[PDB]
Formats: sequence, C-alpha cells, structure tokens
Amino acid sequence: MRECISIHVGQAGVQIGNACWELYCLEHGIQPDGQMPSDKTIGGGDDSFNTFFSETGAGKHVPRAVFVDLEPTVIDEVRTGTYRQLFHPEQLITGKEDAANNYARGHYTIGKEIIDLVLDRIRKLADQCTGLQGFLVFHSFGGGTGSGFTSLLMERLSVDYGKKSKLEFSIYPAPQVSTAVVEPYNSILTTHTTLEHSDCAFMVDNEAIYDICRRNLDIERPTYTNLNRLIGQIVSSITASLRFDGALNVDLTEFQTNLVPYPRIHFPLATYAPVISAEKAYHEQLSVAEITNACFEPANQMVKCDPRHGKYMACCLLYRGDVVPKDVNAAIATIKTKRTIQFVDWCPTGFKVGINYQPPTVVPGGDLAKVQRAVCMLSNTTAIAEAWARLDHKFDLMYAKRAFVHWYVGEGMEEGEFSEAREDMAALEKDYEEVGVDSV
Amino acid sequence: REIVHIQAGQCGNQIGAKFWEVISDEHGIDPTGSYHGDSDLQLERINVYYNEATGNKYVPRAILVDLEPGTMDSVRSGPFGQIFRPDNFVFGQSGAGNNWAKGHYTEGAELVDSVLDVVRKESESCDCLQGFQLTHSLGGGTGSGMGTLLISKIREEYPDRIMNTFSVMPSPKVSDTVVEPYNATLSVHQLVENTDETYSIDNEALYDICFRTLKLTTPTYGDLNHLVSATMSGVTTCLRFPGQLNADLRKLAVNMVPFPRLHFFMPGFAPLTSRGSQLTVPELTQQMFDSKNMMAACDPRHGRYLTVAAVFRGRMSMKEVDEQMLNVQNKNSSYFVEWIPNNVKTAVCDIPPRGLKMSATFIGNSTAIQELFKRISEQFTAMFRRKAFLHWYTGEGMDEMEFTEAESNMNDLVSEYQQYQDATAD
Amino acid sequence: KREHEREVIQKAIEENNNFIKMAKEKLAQKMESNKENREAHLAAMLERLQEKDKHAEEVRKNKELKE
Ligand SMILES: CC[C@H](C)[C@H](NC(=O)[C@@]1(C)CCCN1C)C(=O)N(C)[C@H](C[C@@H](OC(C)=O)c1nc(C(=O)N[C@@H](Cc2ccc(N)cc2)C[C@H](C)C(=O)O)cs1)C(C)C
Ligand SMILES: Nc1nc2c(ncn2[C@@H]2O[C@H](COP(=O)(O)OP(=O)(O)OP(=O)(O)O)[C@@H](O)[C@H]2O)c(=O)[nH]1
Ligand SMILES: Nc1nc2c(ncn2[C@@H]2O[C@H](COP(=O)(O)OP(=O)(O)O)[C@@H](O)[C@H]2O)c(=O)[nH]1
Ligand SMILES: [Ca+2]
Ligand SMILES: [Mg+2]
Ligand SMILES: [Mg+2]
Ligand SMILES: [Mg+2]
Repeated sequence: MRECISIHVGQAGVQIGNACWELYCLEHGIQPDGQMPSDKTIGGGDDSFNTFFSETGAGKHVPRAVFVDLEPTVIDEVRTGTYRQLFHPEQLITGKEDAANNYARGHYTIGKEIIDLVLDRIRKLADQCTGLQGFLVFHSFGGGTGSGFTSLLMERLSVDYGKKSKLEFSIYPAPQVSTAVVEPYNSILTTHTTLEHSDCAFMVDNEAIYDICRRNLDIERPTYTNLNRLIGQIVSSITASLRFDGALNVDLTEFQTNLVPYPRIHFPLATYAPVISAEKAYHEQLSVAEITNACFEPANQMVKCDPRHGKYMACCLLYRGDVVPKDVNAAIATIKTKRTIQFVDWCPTGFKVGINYQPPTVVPGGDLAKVQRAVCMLSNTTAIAEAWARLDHKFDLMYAKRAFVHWYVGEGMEEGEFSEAREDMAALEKDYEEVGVDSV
Repeated sequence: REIVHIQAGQCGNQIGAKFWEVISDEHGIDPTGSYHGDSDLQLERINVYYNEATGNKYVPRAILVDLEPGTMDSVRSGPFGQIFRPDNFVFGQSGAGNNWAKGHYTEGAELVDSVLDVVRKESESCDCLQGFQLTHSLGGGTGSGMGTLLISKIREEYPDRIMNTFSVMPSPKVSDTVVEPYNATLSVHQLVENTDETYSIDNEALYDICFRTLKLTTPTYGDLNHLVSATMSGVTTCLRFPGQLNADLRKLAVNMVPFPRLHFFMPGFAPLTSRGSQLTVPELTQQMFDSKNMMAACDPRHGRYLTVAAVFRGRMSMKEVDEQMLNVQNKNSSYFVEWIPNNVKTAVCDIPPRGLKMSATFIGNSTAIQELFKRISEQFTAMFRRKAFLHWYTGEGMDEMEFTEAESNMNDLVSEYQQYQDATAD
Repeated sequence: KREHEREVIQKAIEENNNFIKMAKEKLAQKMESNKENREAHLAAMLERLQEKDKHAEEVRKNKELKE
C-alpha cells in the first residue's frame, strides 16, 4: 500500500533518476541486479521500501519508475549501465528526435507521438499498485522535453488519475550549466501549464547546487555527475519519510499539509545540512544543533533567494540518522528564542519534525563525506518568489523584441500563449507578495 | 542524427573536398574508408557525417555536383577522392560560366532532378535525418545559382529539416570576374528566405588574413581553403563529437537565430594558421573577438552581438575557460545586446584539430555582418544603375524586376541588422 | 444533517469531475489549435516555394520566346 510512481523526463530528469535510484538501492541493500538479501518476503511484501520498489517472484526489486526522453542517447546509457538489470526494457522510453530546447516540440510536435505510449507504461505500473498514492516528476525547466513533455504529461495525468498526488522536482536554469538561450521561455511556459496540475514542486537552482559543490566540496568546475550526487541526497531526504518506517517518522503528506497554504503557493525551499568533504569531516562531528542551524544559512539552500528578507509560512525539519527528540527539541527552542525567523501573522510558528533512524548513505567514489546525522529543511518562504522574478526578468527582455518567438510560432504556438503564461507569472509573484502582508 | 553534405560548383567542391579530408583525419578514417584511430569518441557520433558501409567501411554522406566535370575530376583524382560513393558524383558537361541564371533557371535546372535522386537515396537510408549542409560560392554560376536552386527544391520535400550553408562571398581582391556582385545579390536573396543558418565565408577576409596576417606573398586558392577548412572543422565539432551544447543543427539554430532572416554568422578562428611549418586560454579567448580572426571582413566593434557560440578544442582548464569567457563578456558588455540575456554559449572538446594542442572557434551572429552586405550592394549598384551586363541574365530568361527585388531584400536585411543594433533594453 | 453530509460528498465528486472535464477540454482545444497552426505554416511555406517554381517556368518560357 501507498505506492509512488517516479517519472524521469528528459536528460536532467533521467540523469537525476539514475543517481536517485542508485542511492535508494544502496540505502535498502538492493544489488545492481535487483536482488535484496535483507528481504525475507520473496515475491512481495508490505515493507516501507515497497512504496518505491515492486517485487518479482524471482526476488528482483524493480523501481516503480518510467524514464522518458525524446532522444535515445541519455536513456541508452541506463540500458547499458550498472543498473541495466534493475529495470524492465518497457520502463525505458525513447523517441528518435528530441525537442531541440523548444517547449512547443516537446509539448506538441514530437511529444504528441510518444504521449500514449508513456501513458500505457504508467498504467501498467499503476495496475501493479494495491493503493497508489501518486507521482514524483523529475524534469528540467529549460529543455524542450523537460518543459513541454512534462506539461503535456501532467495535463494527461490529471485527466487519467484525477486529483491523485503529483509532486515535482524541477531543475531551475543557471548560466554556468545552461544549454539554451530560450530556457526562460521554456521555464515560464512549463510553470504556467503545470501550475494547476501539481500539488507540490521542489525547485533545484543549478547555480545553488553548483556553488555548494564549489564552496563546500571544493570542486573546480562541477559536473552534472557532482550536481546529481548532491540532488540524490536532497531527494532521498524528502522520500525517506516514504521508504522507511519509524516511530518519529512523519509522512511527506503531513509536511505538505503545512507547506501548502493556498493551492498556487506550493513551491517549498529545500535546505540540506551537512554538505562536507571527507577531509573537512575527519575528526569533526556535527551535532543536531549544528546541522539544524546550518538550515537557516542561505549557503545551504537548493534555490538562491533570501528568506531573511521574506516571511515564513512553514518550517519542516526532516532528520536522518543518530538524532533523538531531546536534542531536536532543544535545537528548535534555541532558534526560536534566537528570534531569527519572521513568520506571516496568519499562521502558527511551529516546526514540523520527522526523524528516520537509517543514516545517510553515500555513493562510492563520491565527494560527500558519510555523516552520522543529516537534516533537510522544507520551508515555505515568500523569498522563493525571487527565483520567479529573475526568470520573469529574463523572459521580459527577450519577449519585448519577440526574440526567438518564431521557433515556437513555427511549431503551432501563438503569441497569446506567451503573454497568458507571463500574466500567470505576474499573478503568482503578486500572490507571493499578498501572502507576506500582515492582516488588518 | 544524420546530415547530408552537398558541394556545388568549383568553390563548393574544392572547400567541400578539404572538409572531408580534415574531418576524416580527425575521426581516424583513411582515404580507403577504414577506421585506424586511437579514441572511442572518434566513432561515437560517426553516423552523423558517414554511412557504415558493408565490410566495416565508412562512406562520406556527400553529394558532389557541378555543371562542368573539370573540378570533380580533380577531386576524384585527389588524395581522398576514393572514399566517396561513385554514384554521388552528379555532373553536367555544359557549365554555368559564372552566370546565376544558367545555374538557377536553365543548365542547373536540367541537372537538378538527377541530383535530387541521390539526395533522396541518401535521405531514405537515414535513421533520423537532421538536415543538410551545402558548400558553394555566391560569385560563380553553379554553386551560386544551382546551389540556391537545390536549396529550394530540397526544402519542398523536407520542409521540416535544417538547411545549413557555407556560402563563400565574392571579393575583387580575389577574382577579376565582373558579374560576381550580380551573382551574389541574387544568391543572398535566396539564402535570406530558404536557409536556416548560413556561415558567411568572405574571400576579402580570407585574402587579407593570408596577405597581411599570415605573410603570404602570393596567396593561392588552397591557402584560402586552409582557413575555410579550419573554420569548417571548428563550427561542426559539437555535431561530430559527444557534447552537451549545440550538438545538432536545430539546437544550434534555436540558440543562434533570434529572428528568421538574421541567420548569417561571422565565423572566427584562433590560432590563425598557414599550411607551412610553425596560445593560452586567455589568448585564445581574446583573439576570437578581434577583427583579424574574423572569416568575414567585418569588425565586431562596429556592431553588436545578438548571439555567440565559442568552441574550445584541446586539453585545458574548464574553470579557466569559464573565467576567461566571463572576462571577455564583462569587459565587452556594450558589444552584446542586453535584451538577449546569457547569449554566449561555450563548448569544450578534448580532441584538438591536427597540428594544434589547443584552438578556439567562434560562431557569431553580429549586426556588424551588415558591412559585408553593404559592400556587395555597393558593388551591385555600381553596375545596376548603368544596367550593365544584364543581357547575360535577361537572355537566359530573367527580368530587370528580379534584380530590383533582389537588391531591395538585401537592403531590407541590412536595415534589420541595424534595427536590432540600435534596439534598447529599457 | 444527514442531507448536508450527502450534499458535501456530492460537491466533492462534482468539483473533481468538473476538473478532469475542463482539463480534457483545454487539452483537446490546444492540440487542435496547434495542429491547424503548424499545418497552416507548412502550407504557407510550400505555396511560396511552388510560386518560385511557377516563376522559373515563366523565365524558361521567356527565354524560348526569343527563339
Ligand atoms: C593575375 C591573376 C591571378 C591568377 C589572380 N589575381 C587576382 O586575384 C588579382 C587580385 C590581381 C589583380 C587583379 N585581381 C584579379 C590571383 O592571384 N588569384 C585568383 C589567386 C588564386 C590563384 O593564386 C595565385 C597565386 O595566382 C590560384 N590558386 C590556385 C591554387 O591554389 N591551386 C590549387 C588547386 C585549386 C585550383 C582551383 C581552386 N579554385 C582551388 C584549388 C593547387 C595548389 C597546389 C595550391 O593549393 O596552392 C589556383 S589559381 C588568389 C587571389 C586567391
Ligand atoms: N542538475 C542537472 N541539470 C541538468 C542535467 N541535464 C541537463 N540539465 C539542465 O537542464 C537544462 C537543459 O535541459 P535538458 O535536460 O538537457 O533538456 P531535455 O529535457 O532533454 O530537452 P531536449 O533535449 O531539448 O529534448 C539546463 O538548465 C541544464 O543545465 C543533469 O543531469 N543535472
Ligand atoms: N576561397 C575560395 N574561393 C574560391 C575557390 N574556387 C573559386 N573561388 C571563388 O569562387 C568565385 C567564383 O565561383 P566558382 O565556384 O569558381 O564558380 P562555380 O563553379 O560556377 O560555382 C570567385 O569569387 C572565386 O574567387 C576556392 O577553392 N576557394
Ligand atoms: Ca518483500
Ligand atoms: Mg535531451
Ligand atoms: Mg570560376
Ligand atoms: Mg571566378
């Protein structure tokens, strides 16, 4: 019961899925062939890891996942790679021609040809669930598949599944690793189309992850490999609540209840601690109080924005490892008396806490040090709207001169879809301003 | 995935022949058609430009066209003339005689369908065709008229494919031919409407680089073609080797073409070399933004950059490349359009070209390209006001109307490159 | 009370159905506007090209008119 299907869309979405699934296997004791000696219930069970892994009669633990890209080259590496025996061929879906960093191609042109095949395979996975909770969608904002195909898939999933949970891990564009000049158009187009069709979305600023790798892990020019290894850790922290069981374990839905005050205000800020190198972690252990305080450090955020210049609407602390309530309670009490967190006048100032005892695992040949305890904070701050504004400014500069718009118009889109998307973004920015005003 | 190469006329076939030698060398393919290389990366994306023939052989997906067998015979006789498919040499006996109307409407027209059949044979056996690339001249008659006739005939059968061209621009410093401005203006009028992306290879630039910079006493056509080949190898690197940025014709087009008509790129290369026997990341970075390294006789500082692509070849620090690319952008911010944020894209290939340890190719969509078109419109108006040499063209069937129309369209294109050079952010 | 309880669950169902319905409708509407638009774009492109072919006949006929 309570199964979750993961959907990995485009290169960003697929490569992050590779990292995530690689890490879940390591955390549950699942071998690259899908075998799990730790599991005595052969052919199936009701265990907490079963929300993410299906079981075959043979004893193979199969990810409840679909990988989609409009081109073969990225998924082909999964088919050939270490975990080729982990997935059934039918879970790995490729086209022949990609969306060429164009929303219109992924949503319409190219995407229309593969959509029903993707839905069939999602349906096949859905049919093996005794009690489907919902979906986890991994994609980039900037790519044509990542933006347009995700939009189309989201719309179709709302039609096919109703109001069954749809969560996203969206890669926010950064110049340092940016592939296209039209990423701000694709980001605004996907955000508009998907807004109504998502219940919660975790944005990951590639610049924020880039900076952490450079600063905390002392990596000169971070690769997507380095980036995905750090995202793997944040994703694992948010899904640990679902993949493990415990007395102090609070479900992702309970965090969501607190994180979403209004349907459109469903973008939580993720902050992870500790991100430390093996060299810097040798003979230095960080306490519950140390890792907790590090969450209120803008340097550890998944999105670059200032929550100290914004207002909180929630704080959730998701602990991993050697953590006891006494210490968490004391660390929270300290931050509170330290009065560093300004909250909206309309909501309770409590901190919702979950704890899983299984400590964070590390991928061999990693930059990350294995720590005894880790924390992920999910906060709903008005500061996340800074990300919306930066992306909205870039869009504005280009759309004023109608720069590159013909590439979209030539694929069947109208100028009207652009202006309508942008007006939704102005409305969302206004909504984030409104929630931050004190009541009269 | 697959690109179809088409070389038309003397200039086209000559520059196209060198392209095939150079990239074959790079991919480890000998003139027989076998792979005798070291790295696996040479083969990863070989299917882009080559056909995997029976008996582990690699055949250039190239179509050689000419209204006269002269040049094509020399190419067949050449060092690599044996790697080609014999059936892909499609040639006339008449010639165009540096007449656009002959290559376009009459002689080239009678030969065009025989070409289309080979173009189709190549396109049918493609797993997923990207588009096509044409090497030619605009000053001649065959590459100029037939090359532009082929562009429109192919577009009718593959409207959704990328049309890329390496258009060699006519200079008086290079040829005595008086009808070169007439042939170019009628060609550019075709290119504005029917190509997705055109690399503007100005002969004036190639000659001045040879004479002045390269210190060549008497520059030959093969000396000019060493610059063309270097340029052609750099601009296609990202298409031939595994990478992330501008890896296909359309991803490159989406990044470089903000407006449909403004698709004429100013290629640039560093280090500038000669086929004789003879640079740091900041030096490479600096050089490929200076007029002396421009393959089109245009000064970047006389216009603004709409978009730029920077290809880095060799083993260097990615961190350093990132820092140097950031340096030139901050230090030259005025020369970049503000209303197009993050318009400079940078790729890094570990495979350097032969004879170098590191190189930098620059692909720019600068409004300064209007200098190349203004020069051709001046060279045209000198003759057209006089109604000079028009019998060569009217005689083949054309009207005076066509030349007025072609002049206007190329004048409009310059008004447009200026329009966005003057365009404000606030 | 038993009436209002019945009314509330019915409103939950109708709002969910109306949502799936509107979504289905918006998508059908967008995929048809895009199909018509892309087709109209290729059509326009090929008439421009077909007129370039028509003009070439006018040129080849004008040449043969002198002989
Ligand atoms: C007096 C007329 C000469 C011929 C001509 N003069 C001029 O261009 C000027 C500027 C002089 C004043 C008026 N004006 C017409 C000229 O120098 N050129 C046309 C050369 C080209 C000419 O070189 C010389 C030194 O004359 C040629 N080079 C080749 C050549 O490279 N041959 C190579 C084979 C080839 C043949 C044709 C083509 N299109 C490409 C390649 C073979 C040799 C071994 C090599 O590669 O150098 C042939 S003619 C320049 C401007 C590019
Ligand atoms: N963090 C991270 N970002 C990635 C990765 N791959 C791509 N991106 C980012 O995603 C954006 C480009 O999107 P892609 O994932 O390559 O696009 P796509 O969905 O495959 O779309 P097309 O290839 O155009 O069909 C840029 O912002 C990249 O920096 C990855 O593995 N990790
Ligand atoms: N750079 C370069 N220019 C050339 C070459 N061959 C011819 N040209 C130029 O091409 C123009 C004439 O066109 P040409 O290709 O010879 O005629 P075509 O056979 O009718 O296409 C002139 O401006 C020549 O200088 C060559 O190999 N390299
Ligand atoms: Ca079991
Ligand atoms: Mg892709
Ligand atoms: Mg000639
Ligand atoms: Mg000539």
